Amino acid sequence: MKNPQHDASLLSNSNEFRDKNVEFFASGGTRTSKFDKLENHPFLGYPYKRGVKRVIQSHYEPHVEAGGGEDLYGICIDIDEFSKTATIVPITNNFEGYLVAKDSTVKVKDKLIFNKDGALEKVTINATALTDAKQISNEVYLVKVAVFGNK
Amino acid sequence: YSKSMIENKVFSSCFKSKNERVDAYSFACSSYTDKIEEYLYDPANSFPYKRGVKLVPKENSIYVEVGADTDMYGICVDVCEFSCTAYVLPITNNFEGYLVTRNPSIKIGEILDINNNGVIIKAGGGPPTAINIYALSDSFTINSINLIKVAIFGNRGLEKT
Amino acid sequence: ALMKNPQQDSGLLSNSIDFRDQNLIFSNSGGVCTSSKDKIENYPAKGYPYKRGVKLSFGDGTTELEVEAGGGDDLYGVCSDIDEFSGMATVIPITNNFTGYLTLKKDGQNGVNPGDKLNFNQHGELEKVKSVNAIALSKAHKLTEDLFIVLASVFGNR
Repeated sequence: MKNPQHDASLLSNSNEFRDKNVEFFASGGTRTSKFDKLENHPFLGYPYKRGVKRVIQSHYEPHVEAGGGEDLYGICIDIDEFSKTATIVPITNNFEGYLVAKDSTVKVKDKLIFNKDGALEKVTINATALTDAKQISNEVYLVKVAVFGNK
Repeated sequence: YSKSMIENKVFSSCFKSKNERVDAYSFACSSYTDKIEEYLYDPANSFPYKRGVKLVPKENSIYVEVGADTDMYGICVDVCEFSCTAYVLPITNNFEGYLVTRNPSIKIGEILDINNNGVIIKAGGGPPTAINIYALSDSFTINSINLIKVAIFGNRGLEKT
Repeated sequence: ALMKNPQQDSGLLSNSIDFRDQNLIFSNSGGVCTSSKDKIENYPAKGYPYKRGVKLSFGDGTTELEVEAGGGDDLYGVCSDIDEFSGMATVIPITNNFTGYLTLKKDGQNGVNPGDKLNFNQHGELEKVKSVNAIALSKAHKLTEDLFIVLASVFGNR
């Protein structure tokens, strides 16, 4: 989850101001402009920090889920669990931030493609990696990228 | 034709399904930070309202004329007939709204393409599509002009079939 | 040439009596018709990418990335202004359409006419025609024997 709410018994020492931002709970983007277009959409699963595709079908309005390829629609940069809604940056808008990488093979200067699970994998091209993949926890790898569209 | 289109002898007769009007507000979901541009259009060649348009630089001014997806500059969302001015949302911006189609039977979720007349058609016609267009609703006829709710988000990487 | 403003001074006072054909100067930064809703970025400048297409350029890793003149399959945006004191380049992302005066390749510049499709070369210069949608909106204008500028509209990727 984006913010796993767990109670603690001791305070965690947090004084160093470096290597503090690469975390799974840091939503949004590293650099954001006031004129960035944002859309909230109903979602299924957990597409947080992943490429999202718009799925269209009691009939319901279209929702979004993790995906990519020819069906890529945007990027989910923030999520709200109570409302079950996800803030999405459309693919027509450039973005800079940390996204989910398939594995640790991704390095700097690497051109990346959103796979069927919304994860960034090495090689149409969509983004250019800026840093190496870092393991946040278990198999979760986060990579800083500069999304620019589709080739 | 026109958008406003007239004195009536009597008034025309729930909240549901009242948006099915030719002169309805094009943007189903609007957003500030959407870029809107003004251009001139030919007042006798083709009426660009709710159609995909292309830039034609003429010897006196840059006009917008109905065009295909291959050379599309954007979508004409509104027209001021008094000044014959067309308002264009560039293709670089997202769009979700009602556009003119020529097929009266289009289902929801189908892939769509803009033809030479700036008209929504089914993407299975054969021309390789270059834009991501999806039908968000079934096509409806206003009695006659056919309209459909579509979502347009940027160009397609590799042209499809 | 290598500076947005004329490097040398001038020995005359401008007449400032006419209003036609006064925007052909090289120092005319920014776009000709600009929207208030335009996303604008800045980056450290490597070289002089002024009024040229820019691409991302990296280093060993000790320093942050910067932008240099370029194009083709690595195009990232268009540089419209540069602050020389800070060495910062104003960059308009390719996802945001642009309309303004850009540097034109001095090769077949006479053949360029309004309505001619253009594309970016490896040096960030516009050249007559692939993957970037650019349309010339005027004819080439000569500022220096090797410097030609043309009014063009860039509206995304093909």
